[PDB]
Amino acid sequence: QELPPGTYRVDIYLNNGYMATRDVTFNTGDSEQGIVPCLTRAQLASMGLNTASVAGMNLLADDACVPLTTMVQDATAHLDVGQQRLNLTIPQAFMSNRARGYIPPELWDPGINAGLLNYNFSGNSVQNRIGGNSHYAYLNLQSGLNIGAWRLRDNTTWSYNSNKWQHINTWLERDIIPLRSRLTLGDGYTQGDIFDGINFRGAQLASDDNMLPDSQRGFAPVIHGIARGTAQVTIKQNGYDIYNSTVPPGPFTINDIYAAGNSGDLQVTIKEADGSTQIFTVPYSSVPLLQREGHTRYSITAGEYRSGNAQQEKPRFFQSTLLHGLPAGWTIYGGTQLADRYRAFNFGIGKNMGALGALSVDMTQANSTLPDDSQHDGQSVRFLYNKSLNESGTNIQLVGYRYSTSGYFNFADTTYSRMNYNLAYNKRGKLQLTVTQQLGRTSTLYLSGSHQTYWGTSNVDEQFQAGLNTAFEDINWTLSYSLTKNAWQKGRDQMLALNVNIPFSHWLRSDSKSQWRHASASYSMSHDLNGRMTNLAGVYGTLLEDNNLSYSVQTGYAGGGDGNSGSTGYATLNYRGGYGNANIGYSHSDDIKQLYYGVSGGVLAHANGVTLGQPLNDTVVLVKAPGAKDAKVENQTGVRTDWRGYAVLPYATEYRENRVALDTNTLADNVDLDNAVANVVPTRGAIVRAEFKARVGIKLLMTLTHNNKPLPFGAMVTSESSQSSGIVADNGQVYLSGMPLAGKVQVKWGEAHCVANYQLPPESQQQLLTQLSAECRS
Amino acid sequence: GVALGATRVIYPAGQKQVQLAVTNNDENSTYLIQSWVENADGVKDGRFIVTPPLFAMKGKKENTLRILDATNNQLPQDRESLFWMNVKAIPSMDKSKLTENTLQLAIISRIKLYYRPAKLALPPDQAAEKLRFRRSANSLTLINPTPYYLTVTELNAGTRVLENALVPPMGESAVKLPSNITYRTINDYGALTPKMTGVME
Amino acid sequence: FACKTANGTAIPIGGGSANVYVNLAPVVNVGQNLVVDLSTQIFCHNDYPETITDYVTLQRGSAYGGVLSNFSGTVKYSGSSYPFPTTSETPRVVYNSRTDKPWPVALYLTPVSSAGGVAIKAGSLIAVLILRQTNNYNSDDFQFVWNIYANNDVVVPTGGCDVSARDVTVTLPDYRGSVPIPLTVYCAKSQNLGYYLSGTHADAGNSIFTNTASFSPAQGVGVQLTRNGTIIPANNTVSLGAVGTSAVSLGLTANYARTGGQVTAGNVQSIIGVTFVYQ
Repeated sequence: QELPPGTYRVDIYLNNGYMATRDVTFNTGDSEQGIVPCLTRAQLASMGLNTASVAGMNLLADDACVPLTTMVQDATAHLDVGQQRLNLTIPQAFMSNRARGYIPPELWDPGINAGLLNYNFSGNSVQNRIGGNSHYAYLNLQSGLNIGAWRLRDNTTWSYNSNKWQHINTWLERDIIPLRSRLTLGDGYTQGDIFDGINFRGAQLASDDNMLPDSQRGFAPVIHGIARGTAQVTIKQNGYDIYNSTVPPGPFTINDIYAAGNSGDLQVTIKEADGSTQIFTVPYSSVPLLQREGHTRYSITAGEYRSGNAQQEKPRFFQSTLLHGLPAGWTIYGGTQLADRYRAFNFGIGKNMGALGALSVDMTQANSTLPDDSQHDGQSVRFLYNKSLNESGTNIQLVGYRYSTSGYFNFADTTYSRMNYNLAYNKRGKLQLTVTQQLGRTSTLYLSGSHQTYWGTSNVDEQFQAGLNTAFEDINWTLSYSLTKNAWQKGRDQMLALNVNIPFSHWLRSDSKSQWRHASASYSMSHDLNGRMTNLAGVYGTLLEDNNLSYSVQTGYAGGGDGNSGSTGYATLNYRGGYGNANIGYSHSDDIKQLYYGVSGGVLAHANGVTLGQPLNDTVVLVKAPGAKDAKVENQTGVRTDWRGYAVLPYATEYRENRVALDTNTLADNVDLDNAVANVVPTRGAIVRAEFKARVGIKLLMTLTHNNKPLPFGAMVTSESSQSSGIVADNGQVYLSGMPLAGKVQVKWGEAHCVANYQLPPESQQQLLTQLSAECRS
Repeated sequence: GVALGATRVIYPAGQKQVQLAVTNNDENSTYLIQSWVENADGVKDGRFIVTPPLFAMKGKKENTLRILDATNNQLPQDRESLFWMNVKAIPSMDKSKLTENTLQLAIISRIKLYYRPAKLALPPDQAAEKLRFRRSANSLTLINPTPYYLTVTELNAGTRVLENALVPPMGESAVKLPSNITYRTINDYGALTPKMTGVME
Repeated sequence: FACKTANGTAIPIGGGSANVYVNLAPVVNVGQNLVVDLSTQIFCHNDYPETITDYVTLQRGSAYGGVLSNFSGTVKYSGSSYPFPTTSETPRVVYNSRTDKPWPVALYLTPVSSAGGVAIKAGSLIAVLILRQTNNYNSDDFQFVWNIYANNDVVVPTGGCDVSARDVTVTLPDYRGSVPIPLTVYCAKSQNLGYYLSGTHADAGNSIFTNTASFSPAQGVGVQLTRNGTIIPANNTVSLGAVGTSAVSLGLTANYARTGGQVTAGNVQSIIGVTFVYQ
């Protein structure tokens, strides 16, 4: 039945999800209920709709009522006065921010201003058979400054040999969020996607994957479909279920599938309201250059070429590359490379072809000037073939073929100072190959090889490595062979290897408290098929109650080949603690005999002082919990707060939410926290606080009574002596932390009432929680 | 709504406390969280104290509940004891809708707490196999000789799925209906063990 | 250039591949994290440090097995942070000594919400990391292919289900009328759910809930719940079967009920308990 037009106080729902409560105007319209809600482009866009994906909506005035049902195919509105409920449905294809793991950009915290140092002090002592002794020391300094969203960083090392400050690196970096990009000034590098990677000093503007929800990263097929009514979308791959969500009626686009480019075909199934389905398969192979539909990877760079090869110049240059993801699994891409002595243009096409697998083909036109001032023209084509995991357990991971004409060169080739490495013998054709093969549940055959022809010589660069890897319960077993025939030498190079890994975990009861459960034996052999054989038995694992201590011990013996025989021994200890890391290593090679020792750690200078810890990793969470001294941080081995309640975490993930919890088990008996869990959302390189409020003092569960009857539920309780307070639950009990040995307590439910006092006998200090009763006023 | 981090809590004897996550994913809501431990009968006997017993909780937040052992070794050392952890999410009462007619709903999560004694001679991940059965007239009885409570699920006497059962440590439990028997169990991590073939007395 | 590991394996000059076996945190909750530090595990050195400098990058990193299906996160390399599985080559770490030093790589991982049960099988391949090696002397470009295996199971414990609020404080219509209650439950991982009602009763049958309104309470009238036309008493366990990520509705409707004598004027408010009992 129709309703009369008018204004209705209503709860607006879009696709079963609440949006807002407002009074909504309903006008007579082409509709089942005779009336249509008036909603604006403004209001619809904020509710989730992506307006540009809908033809015409850009034309309407700001406050014009949108003709939702005629303007958006399969969009529906229903009004229910009975619940005061307006239910809207718009097909998800027209919705924005559909990705799972999605986090709005404005929550991305750039972090606090800070000073930042990583120190690694390491050295080793050698005792040589004939010759005597040797001492070596090395110090690595990774330096840093954060101002707002800018990150200045520096690398410099110090050396000693029985010595100079050799500086390495510097850059200033920042993210440009509206462009989803990263600006890098100073020393940086280019990617090896299209042109060979270059190290350089200058400026770079580049798109950053890190900023996307993990569910959208890399290439996966984007599935387009239509759902008759409200439908359930499920996807499976490699047997196991990999996707599941419900979708509104109308067209839908699923851009959310996690990249799994080697795992196999996607079996989509669309279960409808009535119970009818759509069952189709989306094949899924992938080559590294492919972009997810509608994704653009780009980079623009200008600067000087700084390879670190002293036999090379430092030419200024410009490079830009662009890769774009199109519908139907297509990718177009290419780039340019301009320099005084070199210009190059690349263009490529690539497709997830489905059943035939995945392929990309690109072409590079290169115009070059060599160091002898001669000029060359050349081209290079490259084919990359992938086929993901078969029904027959074949995974053709990579087939590659590059082919280059005589006059073809790379930018690097022109940076040289002298002709003679030799530029007369540049590379002709290269075939890369990596295949794996399942052989039952437990085994895996691995084949990989590469082959390089050249212009001038008939000298090739063969190389081949096969390998078999079997699981036997816990135990992994590996046999492998490799044959490498280089260009500028004679005779084969071979290696035959066998390795066995036995973890001890499943050898003891699962309750086992013994440290052996964290240990594994290892046995292995080498034989270079040229007389020389080596073999090594070892033990490795972790120790201590938190597993901060890592050890490796292994003794073996190598003999033959070079005429060098004798036993060998290797050991390492490794400690991850509150204030930094420590290593010891020991090595015995029958002739050489050496000792390794090292200390490492991170330093942070911030508004509330200097805090030390394990070395830092770009993105730093600063735990600020004054009063929680030796408090452990969950999931971060060896990380503890210092004598002030400060810590620096070695591990956080940018552009995502990061749970930061204190292990309440490790708290002092007289310490409780207002909140044991904090949550942060840092940018890359960001330094963010995670704050915890510690109440230090006695913990008590008070039974409060008044005229021999317990105080009512919900009663607010607040201390006179401390900043602590509580609420009365059942039996007239309240919990209080950070309390004094004796004190007065104010209680109020109606509108101040009862007041109680207490005095705990000194002997109750060691206790976690003491229970005492207290009378009241009147 | 308000959700718990786990669906059961194992308490190892000799531990001062155990942690249990409490998460609120509602950005606009404020709850009064009230948590308490009962015994197998329903009595809050104070053998375990949960802190904080009552507290406000606003928006998207996780907090940590601390469950303190207050038994003083009173409980048996040869078997698990059953307790129940209860977390009540009391919706915030509004003055804006006082002179109106309103219904409020308090969500309570109710999960098992096991007091596990140290040194049990039988490791937990081996208990599920030791289950024994006895078909009679109407009732199938599950017999458990282990020191661990068993959360026997998807119990089958043919293609007929029966009632789930909680089987007491070193005791028994029965279900209904008068084929061969197959079962799974739910382990310490709230996960289903594999299907096993029921063994008869 | 050449490398070796804490377990028995090695890769020589020119490159190759080798397996690395590492222990892992046995239990990781959804929303918590896992570290795989391989810097304690993999060690490399420079064969001609007097004349040549070696440049070592993490060229590519791929997840396999349980890490691929159940986890995501980042890879740290020599202080800098990148997405894992990787989408790009990292920058270079310099190697200028003959004496072995760690390869600064570690993985930081988070379980996805679909993750439950055994998320990583002991002995399974979890990742392949490709170490790329070039120098400042010639055109040498060698891949060192590290295969990473877990030495133990990793478990992601199942969590509670969420009963989506919808409406916190539900408004009732004027006396005589009834509202359906929006109350759905979904679980991050599929499990069997039973619920029952609880609260203060006027009746012996245990079905009508007291008028809890503090100001101007009306007599002779309570609040009673129905599921598809049927009265539901308190402390009587409705079974819902298996509940997954598709929000299952409890099917509750709120009816007015008569308790005693004449129905009086005044406000009617109730607070009811819906208790979910987890297996």
